[PDB]
Amino acid sequence: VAGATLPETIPTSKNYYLRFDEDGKSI
Amino acid sequence: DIDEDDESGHNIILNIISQLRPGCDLTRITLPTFILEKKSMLERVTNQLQFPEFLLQAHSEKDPLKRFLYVMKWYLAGWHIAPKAVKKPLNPVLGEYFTAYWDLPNKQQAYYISEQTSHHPPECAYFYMIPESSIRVDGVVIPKSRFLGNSSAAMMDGSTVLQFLDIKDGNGKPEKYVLTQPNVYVRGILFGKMRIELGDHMIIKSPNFQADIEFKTKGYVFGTYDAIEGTVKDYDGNAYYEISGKWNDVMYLKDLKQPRSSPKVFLDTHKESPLRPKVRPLSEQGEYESRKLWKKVTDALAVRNHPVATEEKFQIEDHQRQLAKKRIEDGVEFHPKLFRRSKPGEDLDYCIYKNIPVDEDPEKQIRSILQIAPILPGQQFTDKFFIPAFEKIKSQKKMI
Repeated sequence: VAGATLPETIPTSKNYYLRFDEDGKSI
Repeated sequence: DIDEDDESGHNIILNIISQLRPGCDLTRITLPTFILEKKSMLERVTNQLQFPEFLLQAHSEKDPLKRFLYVMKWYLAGWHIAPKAVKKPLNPVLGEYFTAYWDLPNKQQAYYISEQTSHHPPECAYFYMIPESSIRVDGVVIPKSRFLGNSSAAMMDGSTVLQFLDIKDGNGKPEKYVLTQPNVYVRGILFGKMRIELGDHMIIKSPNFQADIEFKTKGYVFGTYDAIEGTVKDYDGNAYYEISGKWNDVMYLKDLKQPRSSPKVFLDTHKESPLRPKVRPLSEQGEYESRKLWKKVTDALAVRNHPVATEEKFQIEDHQRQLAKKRIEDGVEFHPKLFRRSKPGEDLDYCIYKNIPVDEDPEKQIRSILQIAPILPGQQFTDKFFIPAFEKIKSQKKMI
């Protein structure tokens, strides 16, 4: 049973590059 | 100005104290709002979690005694993150909850979920995990208020269980640390000036090592405030290290196998960089989520408007007293939304309701954590959030 809705992609260290620049800033 | 405000605050507290007998609890006494900091106890717990790098160091350390020292470092480091004057957190309402997360330097996240599970007596439970480093923390805070005459105390009867999920013992179960809490005192209330102090004992226990750390009070002439003294031992009476110093200044570690050696710096709290928790914006938070629930009180505290803070706090606590009366009328009792009652014989009263298998893929662990309650920006509450945890675990296995 879930009390909360999930993000479309589950964030992990492995998909960090999809969520942050090569300069380290959000996208 | 401030001197006249201090005199009136003094008078207000003296008039409360004058009616009490040393040894009694303070559960029925309302304290004034000018001793409140702008956070509830559920958030105050996260102050103690602001040094995850020491826990990451412990997890990567193969030597059990060295690993124990890093756990002690992690646990001792948080205590100095505390308000400066004489202030305490807001007492949370029954069912209040608070979630937070950290963006760690290693591109992983730490997650935190907490709930007030009882009001009489007060208790809150918390859950903290870094799945991609196989670190899990479960705990309860159980403050028992006490008037002692020239002092008062929160006798801290809770505890914390830390597990390194991928460090297995002979039984194949994760290495487990149990950590208790010292008591929190305010002294000088009768014939002096109020000062907050930690006191009595903090126990840290692992499968093969233990530490008993005494939080001392100053003597009349000898000693200092905020001093600590303890020994790291095995369970056979061998002493390995002595900890000393002050929990809000510099703590030192002396190797007892090297008698001539001098205590080395163990923790310098003025050179540490804490990592503060992040929280969802207020626009996304629920009615009884800590920062949102108390927003009108903390806004008035921030402008030093104590009449308004007092009235806003009374409205919240009066509403809770009415809800409790309605429970008696319906013949029901409160059950937490996010925490299930532990089995008998375990260290903790409550544990997070969600089943998180110890060795499954950490991505699956993160997904399970994020299903419990909104933590990250954009997550929404579902209808099921508000039903009791015992009803959620009934379905968590009824479908199985």
